[PDB]
Amino acid sequence: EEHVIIQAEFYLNPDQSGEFMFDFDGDEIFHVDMAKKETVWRLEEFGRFASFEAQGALANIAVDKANLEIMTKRSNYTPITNVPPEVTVLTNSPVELREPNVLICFIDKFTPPVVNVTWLRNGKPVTTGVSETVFLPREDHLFRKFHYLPFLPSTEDVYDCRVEHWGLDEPLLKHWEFD
Amino acid sequence: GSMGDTRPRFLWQLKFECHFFNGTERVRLLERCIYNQEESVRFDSDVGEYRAVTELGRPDAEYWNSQKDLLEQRRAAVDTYCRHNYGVGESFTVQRRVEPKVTVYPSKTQPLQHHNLLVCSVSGFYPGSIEVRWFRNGQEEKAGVVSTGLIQNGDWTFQTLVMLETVPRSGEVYTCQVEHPSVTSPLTVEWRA
Amino acid sequence: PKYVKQNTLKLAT
Repeated sequence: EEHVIIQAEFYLNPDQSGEFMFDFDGDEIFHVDMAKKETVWRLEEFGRFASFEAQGALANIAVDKANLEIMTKRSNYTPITNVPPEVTVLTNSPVELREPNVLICFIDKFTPPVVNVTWLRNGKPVTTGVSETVFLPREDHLFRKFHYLPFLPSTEDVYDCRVEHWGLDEPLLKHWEFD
Repeated sequence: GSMGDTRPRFLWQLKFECHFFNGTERVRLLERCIYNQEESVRFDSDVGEYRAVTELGRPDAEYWNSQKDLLEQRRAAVDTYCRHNYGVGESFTVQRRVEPKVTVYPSKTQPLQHHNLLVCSVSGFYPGSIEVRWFRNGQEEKAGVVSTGLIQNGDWTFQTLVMLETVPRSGEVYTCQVEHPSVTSPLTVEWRA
Repeated sequence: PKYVKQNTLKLAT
């Protein structure tokens, strides 16, 4: 059969934002948290099966940062062209009243890898128990990202994922309601 | 504009791609340097040296190809990197199999009188390869089937949904049937008219 | 079992 493993890294200025991750067939195996300098496994059990020395990622990122500065000057300071994302909202499975589920906001096909995502419940920001992935790679060198919100379904609650990005004139709002 | 701080941005990405065919019988390493959205230089193990992709990458290909120890390490990386990492993760990636959860229900929208729009939801499964089909009695249905296609959830699971417009009649049974590598017999969930 | 990374090279100057 066919499989692909990708080691994907990036550095972005002026944000001073770096990223280092491994991908298997489009799913993240791990990334390195740059602030904590530690390997973060996408599913917790992976860290009991395998290891990765996070200092190696940090060494790579320092070289990436130096090389970005070289390329910025070599290109006569040509900046990136913003490409706005496409956004989809779905749930993890068919929703049943009062049975816990998860809302997924899928942000796709964008660059640079900076994006602001807010969950709104009845128009108000919700942060209870949200989580998110890092920026995942695409073959066209754009990025993907997922944001998650656990929730207790109700006929009285409505939800929106609000996405902001330098390539969008207005925020994107994608809606979900119990059917 | 939907967010502030509109200063110009400059992005540098590196991708080291290990491509595997028939287990590790054939392996191809492809290293790519990308500035903003444009790949500038690459190392392809089937070629064996760095090549510029755009004009911006020419100085790097020339410099790196002049370093013999570098080229030797890169040419051996299909073994020391690709095949090594394949082995590290094989038991929980290549061998990962998670069975789909399959449920059938009538859509809340019934857009056509005398008809019943049925939904087959298939969720939580891995890997992505799957077939989801509707049957009427013993016959596979191929008119009026709509598939949402394969959705990757970002957490090592997938889902999909397949809908069927039906005109139910007495003695008809509708079955959602799922083929997936996690099971050796198809999963089936029936709706009885 | 340890993942190994490929090292990033310095660009030409």
